[PDB]
Amino acid sequence: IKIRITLTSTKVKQLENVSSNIVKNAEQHNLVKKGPVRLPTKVLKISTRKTPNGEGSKTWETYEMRIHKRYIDLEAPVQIVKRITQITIEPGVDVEVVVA
Amino acid sequence: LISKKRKLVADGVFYAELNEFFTRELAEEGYSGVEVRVTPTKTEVIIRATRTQDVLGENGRRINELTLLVQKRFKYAPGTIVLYAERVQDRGLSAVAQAESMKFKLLNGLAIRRAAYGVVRYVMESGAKGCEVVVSGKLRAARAKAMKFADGFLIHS
Amino acid sequence: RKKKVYTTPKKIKHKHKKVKLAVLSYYKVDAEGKVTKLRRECSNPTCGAGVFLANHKDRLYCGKCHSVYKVNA
Amino acid sequence: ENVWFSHPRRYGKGSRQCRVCSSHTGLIRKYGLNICRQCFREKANDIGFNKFR
Amino acid sequence: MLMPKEDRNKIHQYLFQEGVVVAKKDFNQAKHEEIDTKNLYVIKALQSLTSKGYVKTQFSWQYYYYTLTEEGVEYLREYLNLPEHIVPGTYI
RNA sequence: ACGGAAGGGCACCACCAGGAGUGGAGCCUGCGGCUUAAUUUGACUCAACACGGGGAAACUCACCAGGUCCAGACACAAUAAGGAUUGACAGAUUGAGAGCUCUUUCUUGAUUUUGUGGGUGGUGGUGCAUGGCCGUUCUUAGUUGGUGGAGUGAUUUGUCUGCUUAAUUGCGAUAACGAACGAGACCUUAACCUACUAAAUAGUGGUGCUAGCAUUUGCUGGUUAUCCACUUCUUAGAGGGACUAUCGGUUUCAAGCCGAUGGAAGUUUGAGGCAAUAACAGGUCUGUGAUGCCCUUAGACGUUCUGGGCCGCACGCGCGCUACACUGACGGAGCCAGCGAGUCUAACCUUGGCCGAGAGGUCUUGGUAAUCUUGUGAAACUCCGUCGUGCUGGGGAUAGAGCAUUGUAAUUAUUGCUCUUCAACGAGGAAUUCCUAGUAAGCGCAAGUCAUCAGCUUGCGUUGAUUACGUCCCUGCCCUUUGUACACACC
Ligand SMILES: [Mg+2]
Ligand SMILES: [Mg+2]
Ligand SMILES: [Mg+2]
Ligand SMILES: [Mg+2]
Ligand SMILES: [Mg+2]
Ligand SMILES: [Mg+2]
Ligand SMILES: [Mg+2]
Ligand SMILES: [Mg+2]
Ligand SMILES: [Mg+2]
Ligand SMILES: [Mg+2]
Ligand SMILES: [Mg+2]
Ligand SMILES: [Mg+2]
Ligand SMILES: [Mg+2]
Ligand SMILES: [Mg+2]
Ligand SMILES: [Mg+2]
Ligand SMILES: [Mg+2]
Ligand SMILES: [Mg+2]
Ligand SMILES: [Mg+2]
Ligand SMILES: [Mg+2]
Ligand SMILES: [Mg+2]
Ligand SMILES: [Mg+2]
Ligand SMILES: [Mg+2]
Ligand SMILES: [Mg+2]
Ligand SMILES: [Mg+2]
Ligand SMILES: [Mg+2]
Ligand SMILES: [Mg+2]
Ligand SMILES: [Mg+2]
Ligand SMILES: [Mg+2]
Ligand SMILES: [Zn+2]
Ligand SMILES: [Zn+2]
Repeated sequence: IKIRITLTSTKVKQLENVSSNIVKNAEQHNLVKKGPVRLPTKVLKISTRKTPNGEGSKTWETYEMRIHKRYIDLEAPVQIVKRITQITIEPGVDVEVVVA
Repeated sequence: LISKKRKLVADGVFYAELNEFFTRELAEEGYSGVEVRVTPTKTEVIIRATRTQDVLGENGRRINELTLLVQKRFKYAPGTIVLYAERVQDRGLSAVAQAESMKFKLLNGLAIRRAAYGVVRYVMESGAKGCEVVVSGKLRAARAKAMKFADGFLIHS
Repeated sequence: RKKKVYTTPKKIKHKHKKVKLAVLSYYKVDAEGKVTKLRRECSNPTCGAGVFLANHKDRLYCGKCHSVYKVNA
Repeated sequence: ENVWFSHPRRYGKGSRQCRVCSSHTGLIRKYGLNICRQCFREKANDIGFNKFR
Repeated sequence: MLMPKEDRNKIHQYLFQEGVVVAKKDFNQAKHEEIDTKNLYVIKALQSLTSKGYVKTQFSWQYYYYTLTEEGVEYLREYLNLPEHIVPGTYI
């Protein structure tokens, strides 16, 4: 049935809580799976002058957004799949499931 | 069908625009911030404020019109967006609530020192470890100069 | 801003006010008492015999099919 | 009239503007956010940007 | 500002139906979302409404959130010739 | 506060010993001045001058010559459905199928127009009326209450003689005790883990099928539905790890410092982020629908359309790019990175195939991205050769002609390509900048701005030196003592 679930958040511990509760659900239902593949986090850098105006010493500022991405592949019936998507959601965490 | 990077920065921009809209509109209700939770079947927006009765209005009229405004601007479908309001924990521990309180006091005509000392007293009595209130601008003078009121201890680093 | 001279011709010249004549829309009428028609009207089915064309000179100008009718009697 | 806004704005600094300040100069067109840099420095901690190094 | 009666009535009836309205601060846009009226006509109709106490406004990142009051809803009611307690944007 | 006063200690925005240099030449770009219809403008020691994220064709744009529109809400009054008012084919007019305006009549019908009041808008002025932000004084270690003590008092002590520290860091001394801020702690990042969790979106090995050489086992490879196993490399998550550990010296023998061994790592491990009190009448109303006051507000400084200009050049400065050649230029082969970006109601990064000398064009393809572009097969570099000390095949400005791309539009060449032209420059005077280890320096690469345009910046990695490990001589910083006719404080 071969679903993938990807989790593409910024909050690492919320993300890991979601991954953890999902995998323990998987093993209590006895579902084989490829474990949490932790993709390389990607750092949206933005470099700007601190100043609005032009004068001053040329001081710069690198703001960063860390995006942490994980995914898990499951083999399971669609009933457990749909209730899985019904459960295991958090604030500040974007999830998407995909079949095949 | 959008990149995850652009998805998340658009989420942040959505949060920021909502925050500025609410702090422009609900200044007089004690708007002390907001949260957003995406979900299947909907996205929900949890306002945290003080005057929940005024944010609600009669029969939720204001919640209704604000929900519809958000829907109309961010082009959500009717029902895909939900708003909840919540009586915020720890009113004294809100940097913005006390700020807007100072704003309304000074605008109704209270004095600078009376207002700031009342605020810092309320904060430190509300279980805070320290506070610091600064008032810059024109104070009884053409020349501008700052006042700094404090209590407890703060850190800066 | 030093000063403005308007070296252009000082020709504040904004247009008419849709010049207000007396009553208008004369078709014509007989004595006792039949009606007659001036202002030859359009040829378009979109104009249901309610609009007048114009006749400036050498041309007839329309009002509902507001410009699409041109062949001169 | 048909000449009020005729000049194209399919590109250039006149096509873009800040989504906050209606400014043409100082844009961050990166990641499709389109904010003047001053307003960005204001709204960054809201957007989810932070300083670490 | 001058504008056609049917356009103003489109604005006013949409406003009575929805309770509120939004108009991106884009003059010369020529096409408002949810209303085929000109964006300028939307903005200026609501402006003339605001100045006589009926509707109220916020700019908020170049978007002109407009929302109406009780004076506004009764004025629109008698304007559109609608019954007492027909419907506001206040249903549960 | 200052001192061409003392004492102690610090800094490569200071010196020493050196390295690369800049200033010398051509060009780019900013500023001044000059010129001009305008050449918009802010900023002038460090703390202005590749800064305004300012790499301006139009827009940007604020400037110049001109032309439209009104977006003058709302209230009152006036006119007024025998018509308030709006719009308009064609022509004249106009750069202009702008009725702008005029000719001529058609169209519309209460929304309007005029006046008054009152607003609105403004990249108009004031940054010396302000907020916020930023920079600097100030990258240094300094700052302040409470309660006691001294003093008539301003004020002082605490907050220190000494020693030590990057550090009011600490040992300690002690009319002060006990605290707070700052520093430190902290957060991020880079380095270690053959210990844990796993992973065809990262790999490795084996086994299947298969190409070639050897054949005698083997060697190099290919292989998506061949599966099997593993996670050393790679990713992350949770943790561990270094605390100057151990030893020897040295110090009242305390804080601590030096050396050696071990260790991935022993200059607070390295680099940064945050970063005090008090201030500058620093910068900014040209970022703000942040803004007070003044100005202007319908032939407007509003807004918008066309065309110019911001590039304008007798000269003077600043940041830089190219080089002045053999440690080299050129032609071939070899051939190795990392940080990162990328299409939706769009049209992005583009592989592959074909055409074209070239730029580039075209037919398809992958990718919303550890998956595809991309092993970004980068450059300097190495090996072979040509040249041969000749302003020379160094150098490649300045010109001419043509071909392509972006874009509505390139004419004061946007850029790219081809050919030809082949100038100064022969290592840079007075002066002066940066720098102590994977650092300088060389080398290019991604992103930012971006339709196109990098000689700039923000970061990245490749190659990788010399010379200190110290001093207070110059320039300045801190602490103390001292003197002072200084207090907008030695200008
Ligand atoms: Mg040194
Ligand atoms: Mg020297
Ligand atoms: Mg050089
Ligand atoms: Mg300095
Ligand atoms: Mg123009
Ligand atoms: Mg221009
Ligand atoms: Mg100032
Ligand atoms: Mg200021
Ligand atoms: Mg005392
Ligand atoms: Mg006493
Ligand atoms: Mg005391
Ligand atoms: Mg094989
Ligand atoms: Mg020892
Ligand atoms: Mg550190
Ligand atoms: Mg400002
Ligand atoms: Mg203007
Ligand atoms: Mg310029
Ligand atoms: Mg500079
Ligand atoms: Mg070579
Ligand atoms: Mg790579
Ligand atoms: Mg040459
Ligand atoms: Mg570029
Ligand atoms: Mg250009
Ligand atoms: Mg630049
Ligand atoms: Mg110097
Ligand atoms: Mg003396
Ligand atoms: Mg004096
Ligand atoms: Mg003197
Ligand atoms: Zn007709
Ligand atoms: Zn903005």
